[PDB]
Formats: sequence, structure tokens, C-alpha cells
Amino acid sequence: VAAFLKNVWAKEPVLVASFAIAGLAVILPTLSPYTKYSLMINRATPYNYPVPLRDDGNMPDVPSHPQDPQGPSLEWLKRL
Amino acid sequence: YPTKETAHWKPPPWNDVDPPKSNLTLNFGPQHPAAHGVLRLVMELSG
Amino acid sequence: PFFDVQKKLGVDLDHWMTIQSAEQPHRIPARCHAFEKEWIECAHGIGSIRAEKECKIEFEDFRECLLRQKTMKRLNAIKRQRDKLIKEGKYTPPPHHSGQEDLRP
Amino acid sequence: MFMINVLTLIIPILLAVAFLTLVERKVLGYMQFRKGPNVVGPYGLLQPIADAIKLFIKEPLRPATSSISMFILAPILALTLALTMWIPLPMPYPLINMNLGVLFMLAMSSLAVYSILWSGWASNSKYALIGALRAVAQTISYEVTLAIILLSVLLMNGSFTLSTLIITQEQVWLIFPAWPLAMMWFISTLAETNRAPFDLTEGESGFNVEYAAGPFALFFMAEYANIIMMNIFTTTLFLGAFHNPYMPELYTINFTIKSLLLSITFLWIRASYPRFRYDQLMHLLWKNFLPLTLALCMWHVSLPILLSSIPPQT
Amino acid sequence: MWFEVLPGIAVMGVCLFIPGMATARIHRFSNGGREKRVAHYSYQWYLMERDRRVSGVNRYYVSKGLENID
Amino acid sequence: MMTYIVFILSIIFVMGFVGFSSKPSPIYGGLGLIVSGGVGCGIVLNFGGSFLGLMVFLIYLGGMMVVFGYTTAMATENKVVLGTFITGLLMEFLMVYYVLKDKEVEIVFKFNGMGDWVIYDTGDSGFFSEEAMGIAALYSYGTWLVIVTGWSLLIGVVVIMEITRGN
Amino acid sequence: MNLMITLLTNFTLATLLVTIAFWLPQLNVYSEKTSPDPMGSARLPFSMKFFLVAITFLLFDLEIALLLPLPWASQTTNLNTMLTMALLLIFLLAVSLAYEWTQKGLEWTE
Amino acid sequence: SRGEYVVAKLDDLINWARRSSLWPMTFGLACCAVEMMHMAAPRYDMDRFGVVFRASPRQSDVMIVAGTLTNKMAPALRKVYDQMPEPRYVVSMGSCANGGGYYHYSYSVVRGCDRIVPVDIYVPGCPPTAEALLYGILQLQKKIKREKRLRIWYRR
Amino acid sequence: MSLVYMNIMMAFTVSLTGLLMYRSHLMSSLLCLEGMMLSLFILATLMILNSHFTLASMMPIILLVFAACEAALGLSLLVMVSNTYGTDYVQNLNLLQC
Ligand SMILES: CCCCCCCCCCCCCCCCCC(=O)OC[C@H](COP(=O)([O-])OCC[N+](C)(C)C)OC(=O)CCCCCCCCCCCCCCCCC
Ligand SMILES: CCCCCCCCCCCCCCCCCC(=O)OC[C@H](COP(=O)(O)OCCN)OC(=O)CCCCCCCCCCCCCCCCC
Ligand SMILES: CCCCCCCCCCCCCCCCCC(=O)OC[C@H](COP(=O)(O)OCCN)OC(=O)CCCCCCCCCCCCCCCCC
Ligand SMILES: CCCCCCCCCCCCCCCCCC(=O)OC[C@H](COP(=O)(O)OCCN)OC(=O)CCCCCCCCCCCCCCCCC
Ligand SMILES: CCCCCCCCCCCCCCCCCC(=O)OC[C@H](COP(=O)(O)OCCN)OC(=O)CCCCCCCCCCCCCCCCC
Ligand SMILES: C=C(C)[C@H]1Cc2c(ccc3c2O[C@@H]2COc4cc(OC)c(OC)cc4[C@@H]2C3=O)O1
Ligand SMILES: C=C(C)[C@H]1Cc2c(ccc3c2O[C@@H]2COc4cc(OC)c(OC)cc4[C@@H]2C3=O)O1
Ligand code: SF4
Repeated sequence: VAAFLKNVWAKEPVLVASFAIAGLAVILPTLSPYTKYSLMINRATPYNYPVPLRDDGNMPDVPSHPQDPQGPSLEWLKRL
Repeated sequence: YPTKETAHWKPPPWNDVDPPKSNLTLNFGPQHPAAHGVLRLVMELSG
Repeated sequence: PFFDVQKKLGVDLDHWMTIQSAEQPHRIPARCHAFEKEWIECAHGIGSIRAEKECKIEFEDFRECLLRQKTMKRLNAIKRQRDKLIKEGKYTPPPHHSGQEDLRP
Repeated sequence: MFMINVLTLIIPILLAVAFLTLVERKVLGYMQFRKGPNVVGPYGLLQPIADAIKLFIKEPLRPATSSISMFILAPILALTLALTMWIPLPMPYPLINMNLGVLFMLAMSSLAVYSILWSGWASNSKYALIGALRAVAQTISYEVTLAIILLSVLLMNGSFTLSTLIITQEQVWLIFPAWPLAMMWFISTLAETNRAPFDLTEGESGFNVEYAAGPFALFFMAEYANIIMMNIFTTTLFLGAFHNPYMPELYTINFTIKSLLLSITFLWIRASYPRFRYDQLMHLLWKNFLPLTLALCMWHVSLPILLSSIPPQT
Repeated sequence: MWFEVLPGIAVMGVCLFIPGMATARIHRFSNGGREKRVAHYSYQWYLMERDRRVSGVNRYYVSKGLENID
Repeated sequence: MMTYIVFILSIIFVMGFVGFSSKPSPIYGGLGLIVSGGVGCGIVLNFGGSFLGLMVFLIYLGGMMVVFGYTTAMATENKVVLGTFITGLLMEFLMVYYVLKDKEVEIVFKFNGMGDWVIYDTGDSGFFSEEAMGIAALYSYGTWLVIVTGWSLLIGVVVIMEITRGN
Repeated sequence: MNLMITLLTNFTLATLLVTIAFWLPQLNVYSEKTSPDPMGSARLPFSMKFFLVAITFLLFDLEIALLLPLPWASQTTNLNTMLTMALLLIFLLAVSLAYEWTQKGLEWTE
Repeated sequence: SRGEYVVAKLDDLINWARRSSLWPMTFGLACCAVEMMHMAAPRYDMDRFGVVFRASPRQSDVMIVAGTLTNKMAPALRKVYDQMPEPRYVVSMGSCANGGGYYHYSYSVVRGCDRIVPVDIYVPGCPPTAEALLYGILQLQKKIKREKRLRIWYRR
Repeated sequence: MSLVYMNIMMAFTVSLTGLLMYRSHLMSSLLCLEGMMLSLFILATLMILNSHFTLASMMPIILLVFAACEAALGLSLLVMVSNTYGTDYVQNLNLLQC
């Protein structure tokens, strides 16, 4: 497992670097803890208007103002 | 039913293979510096 | 044959690019989103034979949203009568259609 | 007022290309333990002027051409494409500020192979046509790695905007996270412009040996109008300078110095090595640059996702 | 010696300095002493045409602030 | 005259096809198709399809017509041509005279004769090109499309290496 | 609009310089030349390998064309699917390169 | 008059540009090519006069016939001369190019390249020194300097 | 409808009639075929951009890619004909009449 690897690193180091970088690019997003935050930032980016809801009477988790404490927050992004 | 127009039509070959019905020859004469002076070269190349 | 593998296996291979009323990136509406939605909700489930005759008005509204043949025909009629009255001299353009009024917002 | 901006773009391009010949001959002279031109002007400064006037008053061939019209269209397309590559270049502000300037420059540089192909058509010499086909296959080979390296870097840019690429490198040069891309990019731009060790138009007779001094001075200068541009493009792409919006000439002096050093680096490469054999640079592209470029393209796809560093879309 | 190559390099550097400084001064001249508005996106174009309307002199760059409202 | 510029390009586009479908040679046929690709690309760019216009330049002209001119160079070393050219040109200019004197025409479909600046939309799209985000949707919504296209291109490589071998 | 002005100016300047180059020494009456090449008159033989590298360029350029919207595709909310399809496309480009490798298609222009 | 002064300044301009941008073809025949290389070498350095070597006769201005012209080569030399765009110049370098030299009475040697091409500067020596070839090139430059093409054109 | 659509369809029909009955170079037939593809690209692009139907913006690229791959395939057939007769004259393709 190290004789063939040293042999291909002595003969074809271009392809060894190629397969190694490709293998890292495949497997490493499944091991990184920051891959969750990529998804989280790309859904926190407001391309559209936050269309308001008609207050039916019972929506406690919806704020009545942007500065209200309920709703989604981005303190995880301001800290990181 | 061979007509007057469809009369020269010979049958196709038995293996369905027809016959296929050459290499380049260059002349690098005395117009060139990376041959060291005065040389003519008749190359026969195959690609 | 239409072997409906996508519904039998419950997978969405190409239903998403099929109509303009489907889920678009960033909630972008098509220009005739409402007309196509109305015609699709009219013609749903009733079969194509009943749809060709019972959803004619929604389909004409949607085809005329797509091609705008009636709108361009009306604009042709208005612009042609306007050109005739300009050539005859019985009409003058207002300052808000000649470009002399410094627009609103 | 915009026409003044177009002229102050394109006339100094031709002047810089003219004096690049002097810089090439002088820098190649001193690296070869000799001098370049110093007789014709003071310190050789009138050598490109005398050379351009000398070429413009030589007799052209006007040979038996397979196409007269493509014999005319090859210098016109060469100069027109060589001048239109400069119009989205942000230095620090571009002539044409477009949202897709990178893809624009990629497409217009892909259009430059028709000059080589039509110049090989217009000469009746079949060996000049062979050399033109080898030059075209060289250029379309290295356009592949240009496209993929450029895509991998624009995955860190966020857009196809060339002016965004200044905002991208406000903290660090983009040669630090992308130096393998930068070195394959630099050698690939060297191979785009038929520049040594990748030139195959001086020895085994090139595609433009039919042209003599009327169109040739134009072809050549269009060719050097690409070279500076590519280095300027490399300067925008991997060596992004500081931009103060209240003093834009800080960026203009900084990128100008870096682009001069990179064009001199082209001159210093061609004076240091022998040429490739033709299949050796085909071996260099298809077997050495292309697997690494695909691997690093996978790495620059997955890397901003795994570091939570996806750049902004706008 | 090696400093003989520097006049040609300096001339070529001035020729490369002219287009950038030129387009900077022209964009400051044609836009009211400021940068040219970048409109890559339709929201930027909408704000720029709204500036051209609210200026009253058919120029996007003529800015109107609190003095324009009562 | 500037309001009809898309229309003007379209006329050149038609002319460009009659430029090369008359076929004096594959050389000049390729030249006419390259000029036609440029002007139809200008048509595409004038509706806001900037990425699709640069796909015409990068891939059609810069990628594929290069290979057509390359194969025309390497493999392929009047009256009918000029007659078909002037015939198609007379047909197209009589169509232009009809649709400009009438502002309405019917060859197969009914066509308005005003400019196509009227048929646009008056809205905005915020901080993105809608066409750019729709092409970006190839990786998020277009999974099966990417699969079949990549398999077709891999099979295309394999198929070219099969039939060019001759063994 | 200003872009078309720039393109037209570059085409105009190129056509001006090319016409001056083709016709300023045609004012001269130098001499009339009769002048009665490595190959003499042999027909250009087809090179199969040049065509193969041109088609390999065309197919990899199409795979590049599929790869081109990736900086915009990195902005999606479906990043797992997007990353999977991006790695699949670059892998299929690598597999087309590996088949072009191992079937000796990259030889004598390697 | 005035137009005489105009064509005099134009002759000075075009003669300046032609003599200060001479491009010889890198084309040697015999031992004189070694010394012609020594004139390209760093000590003498023809490139500082605006004198560069170019491979093709199409982008070349002067043919330095540097070496023995044999009978077997003279049509190739004439073809090289006929591919050069005008104004083209010829510098005969060395005794064999000038008049046959050491091989004058040979069955196979053209006795002087001026039987084949018109010659502008004859450079003597066997070989002439590289300094002597550079002297001949500067004498060629001075010969180009006193050309009167537009004055004779204005007087014809 | 739109007036530019008539010109794009007329271009398509011109290149379609150029493909069909000429009996000329094979490369000229492939050029007419790719002119047909070019007009399909332009027409699909103008429709999809006109209707603001965002998900079909990736459709013409697909229409490009496949068909350009198709074009590559055609050239290889031509090259095999160019390796058989020395020309791409389609009247050499008459072995299979009998
Ligand atoms: C943009 C600014 C400038 C950029 C730098 C360039 C300036 C310097 C230029 C010098 C002169 C160059 C002239 C042209 C030379 C062309 C020839 C040449 O070099 O061929 C390239 C050669 C080709 O190989 P070769 O020709 O030497 O060998 C023959 C080939 N084999 C062996 C197959 C028989 O090398 C490459 O292709 C390398 C390209 C860059 C590689 C980048 C590697 C990144 C490293 C990643 C990590 C690796 C560690 C292990 C894994 C770790 C994981 C965490
Ligand atoms: C799973 C990860 C992702 C994989 C997919 C993505 C790959 C990215 C790079 C794309 C490369 C495309 C072309 C690859 C062709 C491979 C086959 C090959 O080249 O075999 C021939 C070669 C012998 O060379 P030869 O035939 O003579 O060619 C002329 C040069 N002398 O023989 C060789 O060179 C032997 C090659 C095999 C051994 C390489 C081992 C590298 C190990 C690196 C560390 C581990 C990486 C993790 C993944 C495992 C990879 C095996
Ligand atoms: C043998 C024939 C002659 C050969 C020599 C001459 C031709 C070759 C050299 C010239 C090449 C011309 C290329 C012109 C188009 C380039 C692509 C392009 O326009 O991209 C830039 C830009 C896209 O970016 P974006 O920011 O989205 O646009 C502004 C929107 N905010 O888009 C814009 O800014 C859009 C601006 C309006 C539309 C511009 C249309 C230009 C004219 C059409 C092409 C004309 C040339 C035709 C021939 C091409 C080559 C064959
Ligand atoms: C962005 C920056 C771009 C910069 C580009 C330019 C770089 C180089 C600048 C010029 C450098 C110095 C040039 C000096 C040339 C030689 C001057 C001279 O003395 O020539 C002598 C010659 C004959 O003199 P004569 O009177 O006969 O002598 C007998 C004396 N008893 O007399 C003559 O030949 C007549 C006089 C000729 C003078 C020519 C001067 C150079 C012209 C170059 C054109 C461009 C100038 C700059 C343009 C941009 C700035 C405005
Ligand atoms: C009504 C009156 C006007 C009529 C129309 C004429 C307009 C002006 C035309 C240009 C100037 C004409 C005079 C040309 C030079 C005449 C004097 C001369 O020959 O001086 C010789 C001297 C070099 O002497 P030399 O013998 O070479 O030295 C050996 C070293 N020991 O030479 C020198 O020292 C330098 C000579 C420089 C020549 C001028 C500079 C080049 C031309 C610039 C303008 C044209 C090109 C513009 C730019 C084109 C693009 C780059
Ligand atoms: C390029 C530069 C600066 C030098 C090198 C050079 C010349 C001019 C001419 C030639 C040349 O080199 C080539 C190769 O080497 C020899 C060696 C020769 O003899 C040893 C020989 O004799 C005729 C001829 C040649 C060529 C020739 O014509 O200037
Ligand atoms: C654009 C302007 C102002 C002039 C100057 C000029 C041309 C046209 C062509 C050339 C040129 O300058 C130099 C001259 O000398 C060498 C010598 C070379 O090698 C000795 C060499 O090798 C690639 C290249 C060259 C340039 C070359 O071809 O027009
Ligand atoms: S003149 Fe003399 S030294 Fe010169 S090449 Fe002839 S034999 Fe040799």
C-alpha cells in the first residue's frame, strides 16, 4: 500500500497530486463542521421581499416589527 | 426486374466490404537556419 | 406508450421545467403566471376533450397574454388614427406625451 | 466625451505595444550579456518608430491567395479582437463596465484563432497551413485550461464581474489561495499567445510568414496587444492591487507596475529556455495541466462550501 | 548597464497609465464630480432612473437631499 | 431607426443564412455562418440574455465553428450559388417592404409590423439577472438534466473514439 | 450602446490601418515581379490526430459550457444537490479524459 | 521651392527609417557565417543598430551573402533574393562571395555572387573580421541615407 | 405576434432548404444543419427571455451542448468519408443504391 504509492509518487507525481486533491474535495465537505453554515448563510440572504402575514390572531412566533425579539436571528452570523 | 436504367448495377460484395480505392514528402531546401548552413532535406513523413 | 415511471416511483425528473407556474428560483413569476395558473386549474382532471371546449376563455386569455396580438392590434389602431389626425392636423400631442413635463416620482 | 475615453484607451495600447518591442529587445539584450538598441533614439527610444515606418513602406506580397478577402480579414479581425479585449479591464474603472466581463474576455479570446486559421488559408503554401493547424490546436488546447482555471477562481470571486475581482482581493492577493491555478494559468496564457517556450512559428516556418510588413506589423502588434492584456488580466486575477476610490491612480500605478513586471517575466521566460516539441506541449496540456486543473476545480467547488466562505452574488 | 532598459519601461508604463487615469478623470467629469453609477442589476437601474427623474434636470447624478422636501 | 435595431439585426440574420445556404464553398459557408452567429447573438444580447449571448460567442463561434473551419482546412484542401443568393435576398426584401407598408403580414402565421420593444415587461428583478439564476438552477433543480447531459457527452467522447479508429 | 460605439471604433481603426498598410506602398511603382515551399504540388494529406484533438477540444469545451454557471450555482439553497452535481460533472470530464488517455487517443500529440 | 523641401524632408524620413531598421536574413553559407555570428555576438551586437536576424526572406531587408556560392546553390540563392520585398539590399561578405576567393578556379563555384544578384556592399576579407562586417553594414546604412527616391520622383 | 420571430423562422427554413436538395459537399450540409441549430437557439432564447420563464433559461444551453456534440459526431462521419474518397462530395455516397 506504500510501495505502489511511493512508486506512483516517483513516476507520476502530477497524477498523485490530482487524485489526492480530488479525493479531498469529494470527502472533506462530509467531514467539515462549517458545511452547515454555508447552507445557513445562503438561506439567510434576502433576495426577495419578506412578504408580511395577515395577523389572524394567533401567531406568537411571528414578530410585529423587525426589531422584535421573536423571529429568525443572525447572531450566529455576526459571531461565527 | 432490371430495367434500362437499373442494368449496370452489379451485386454488392459477399462480405459487404468494398476495396479502399501514401505518405507525405517534404523538401526542406536551402532556406533555413536551424539546419547548420547549406543542406537540402527530402523528408518522407507519415504524420 | 407513456410508461409513467416518475409517478410510479414517486420521483420528480422533469415536472419542474414543464410549466411557467411551477416553483422558480427566487420566486420569480413569469409574465403570464396568473393566466397559466387559471388555465391549468380550469383544465385539471376534466380531460383534454372537455378542456378544449370548457376552458376556452382562460386559454384565450393566456394565449393573448403570451402573444399580445389583441393588445398590439389595439395599439396599431390607436397609433394609426393618431398618425392620420397628425397628418390632417386635427390633433396635437399634449406636453406629457411630447416629453415636456418632468416625470412624477 | 465617451469617444475621448475610447481613444485614450486604444491609442496608448498601440503605443505601449510599440515600446514593448523596445523593452523586449533591451531586456533580452542585457540578459544575453549585450545591449539592445541604443543608437536610433537616445537609449533606443526611436527604434519602434523607425521600425514601424520601415515596415509600412516595404512592398507587400499580394500573392496568389486562396482567398483575397480572408487575407484582408485576418489582420482586421486580429487588431479588432486585440483592441476589444481591453474594454472591460477594470483599471480601476473599465471603459465598458459589464456584468460578465470575464466571460466576455474568454469568448473574445476564443475568437482569436480565426486569425491564425484564415492566415493559414490565405497563403497557398500547404506547409504554412499545417503550421497554422498546429497553432490552432495549441491555442484551443490551452483555452480549455484557461476556462477551467478562470472558473475555479471566479468561484472565489462570486460573479463574472471584473470590477468585483478588486473587491475580492482587498485583504489578500488571490495568488495565495490559488497559486497552483496561478502558475498553470500563467503558463497557459504563455501558450495562448504563441510565446516561447510554446512558439512554433520560428522553427520546425509559421502561419504568418506569408505576410510582409504591411499586414505583418499589424498582426505582430495585435499579437503583442494580446500579451500585455493577458498579463494585465493576470494582474487583475491573482495580484489585485489596493483601490482607494478617492485616488484611483494609486490602483492605476500599482496594477501598471505589476503588469509591467509580469510582461517582463514573459520576456525573462523566453530568454531562459529552449522550445517545446509540439507533442510535448500537447503532453503538457492534456496529461499534466488538465488533470490538476480538474482536481483543483473540484477543490474550489467544494472548498467555499466546506469553509462557509461562499462569496457574494452581487 | 541594466538601467538603460528603464527609459523604455518608463515610456511603456506611462502608456499603460494613460487609459486608467483617463477613464477615471472622464468618469469624474461626466458624473458630477463622482464615480459612474454601476448598474449591473435592475434594482440599480431603477434607482438610477428614479434619480434621473427626481433631479429635474434629466441627469441621474444631480443629487437632491433634504432641501428638496419641505 | 434605433427603435427597430433588433429587427434590423434579424434582417441581417436572414441575409446571413442566405449568405451561406447558397453554398459557394464550405469555407465561405463557414464565414457566413460565423457572421450570422454574431448578428443573432446581437439579437440575443439585446433582450437581456447576456449569458446566452456569451454562450453563442464562446461555444458556438469560439468552440464549434472553429472545429468546422479546422476540418474544412484539413479535409477539404458561380451561377447556382449567386442565383439562390439573389433569389432569397429578393424574397426577404419583398417581405420587408410588405411588413413595412402594411404593419401586418401573413406567410404562415400572423405577424405584427411594429417593433418588438412593445412586447416587453415594465418590472425589475432586483439584484440578479433572472436568466443567470435560471441557468444557475441547472445544479439545484436540474439534476436529471445534468445526469443525461453528462452521460451523453461521455458517450459522445466514447463514440468519437470508436468511429474515428477504423478498426 | 456605448459598447457598440467601442466595437465600431475598433473595427474602424483596424480597417483604417489595414487599408493604409495595403495601399501606402501601392503608391510606389517599385518593379513588376514574375517570381516563377516544402511540398511542391502534393495534395495535403489528412492528419487524423489533428482532427482528434479538435473534437476532443469541442467535447471538453461543451463540458466547460456545462461547468460555466457554477459561481452562480454556489449561491443556491440546495447546496448538497448542487455540490453533488458539480463534482459529478467534473468527474465525468475526468472520466472522458481517462478514456481519452487509456485508449491511446492522446498520442503523438500527447 | 517648397515642395522640394517637403520631398527632401520625406526622403530624409524614409531613408532614416530604412537604414535604422535593417533586417538581415539569418542565412550563412560558409566560414563567413561564423564571423557574421560574431557580429551578432555581444561584443559587436548588431541589435543595437536596429539590425536583427529574421528567418524568412519575407520579413527581411538585406541579404548578407556570407560564404561560398557554389554552382549547386545559386538558384536557391536567387530564389531567396526573389522572395525579398523591395527595397532589398545585398552585402557580399568575404572573398568567395565577392569574387570566388580561394575556390575561384573551381568547376563548382560561382565566381562572385554578383553574377547571381546585384550587390550593394562588397566586404573584403577571408573572412572579414566581425568589426569589418559591421563597417560594411554601416556603409550600407550611409548608402541608404543618401538615397533620393522622392526627389527623383518629384523631378520625373 | 412578434416580428423578429418571423425572421428567425425564415432563417430556419432557408437553412432547411439549403440542407435538403443540393447534392454538394457534405460539410456544406453540416453547415446548413448547424445554421438550423443556431436559429433554434436564437428562437428559444427570445421566447424564454420574452416570457420571463426562468427555469427554461438553462434550456438553450442544453440545446447548444447536445447539438454541438451531434455536430462533432457528424464531422467524424465526414472524416471517415474524407478517409475513403479524398473528397466530401455526397455523390460518392452511392454504393448502397445496389
Ligand atoms: C501568475 C504569476 C506567476 C506564476 C508562476 C510562474 C512563474 C515561473 C515560471 C518559470 C518558467 C516556466 C516556463 C514554462 C515551463 C513549462 C514546463 C513545466 O513546468 O511543466 C509543468 C510540469 C509538467 O511535468 P514535467 O514536464 O516536469 O514532467 C514530465 C511529466 N511526467 C512526470 C508525467 C513524465 O509540472 C506540472 O504540471 C505542475 C503544474 C503545477 C502543479 C501545482 C501543484 C500544487 C501542489 C498541491 C499539493 C501537492 C502536495 C501533495 C498533496 C498534499 C495535499 C494536502
Ligand atoms: C476517488 C478520488 C477522485 C477520483 C476522480 C477524479 C480524478 C481527478 C484527476 C483526473 C485525471 C484524469 C485522467 C486519469 C487517468 C488515470 C489512468 C492513467 O493515467 O494510467 C496510466 C498511467 C501510466 O502512464 P502512461 O500510460 O505511460 O501515460 C504516459 C505517461 N507516462 O498510470 C498511472 O498514472 C497510475 C494511476 C493510478 C494510481 C494513482 C494513485 C494516486 C493516489 C493519491 C493519493 C490517494 C487519493 C485518493 C483517491 C484514490 C486514487 C487512486
Ligand atoms: C467577418 C465579419 C467581421 C469580423 C470582425 C468584426 C467582428 C469581430 C470583433 C467584434 C466582436 C463583437 C462582440 C460583441 C458582443 C460581445 C458580448 C457582449 O455584448 O457582452 C457584454 C455585455 C454583457 O454584460 P451585461 O453587463 O449583462 O450587459 C449590460 C447589462 N447591464 O452586453 C452588453 O453590454 C450588451 C450591449 C448591447 C448589445 C451589444 C451587441 C453588439 C453587436 C452584435 C455583434 C456585432 C458583431 C457581429 C460579428 C461577430 C463576430 C463574427
Ligand atoms: C506616452 C509617452 C510617449 C512617448 C513617445 C516618444 C518617446 C521619445 C521622445 C523623444 C526623445 C528624443 C528624440 C530626439 C531625436 C534626435 C533629435 C536630433 O537632434 O536630431 C537631429 C536631426 C538632424 O539635426 P541637424 O540639425 O541636421 O544636425 C546638424 C547639427 N549641426 O534632426 C532631426 O532629425 C529633426 C528633429 C527630429 C526630432 C524628433 C523627436 C522625436 C519625435 C518622436 C515622436 C513622438 C514625440 C512625443 C509625442 C508625445 C508627447 C507630445
Ligand atoms: C514643411 C516641413 C515639414 C515637411 C514634412 C515633414 C514632417 C516631419 C517628418 C519627420 C522629420 C523629418 C526629418 C527626419 C530626419 C532628418 C535628419 C536626420 O536624418 O538626422 C540623422 C540622425 C541620425 O544620424 P545617424 O547617421 O543615423 O547617426 C549614426 C549614429 N552615430 O537622426 C536622428 O538623430 C533622429 C531622427 C529622427 C527622425 C524623426 C522622428 C521619427 C518620425 C516621427 C514622426 C512620424 C511618425 C509618427 C509616429 C508613427 C507611429 C510610431
Ligand atoms: C541567430 C543569431 C543571433 C546568430 C546565429 C546564426 C546567425 C546567422 C546565421 C546562422 C546562425 O546560426 C545557424 C546555426 O549555426 C550555424 C553554424 C554554421 O557554421 C558553424 C553555419 O555555417 C554556414 C550556419 C549556421 C546557421 C546560420 O546560418 O546569427
Ligand atoms: C510594432 C512595431 C512598432 C514594429 C516593431 C516590430 C514590428 C514588427 C515585428 C517585430 C517588431 O519588433 C521586433 C524586431 O526584432 C525582433 C527580433 C526577434 O528575434 C531576434 C524577434 O523574435 C521573436 C522579434 C522581433 C520583433 C518583431 O518581430 O513592428
Ligand atoms: S571568403 Fe573565405 S573565410 Fe569567407 S566563407 Fe569564403 S572560404 Fe570561408
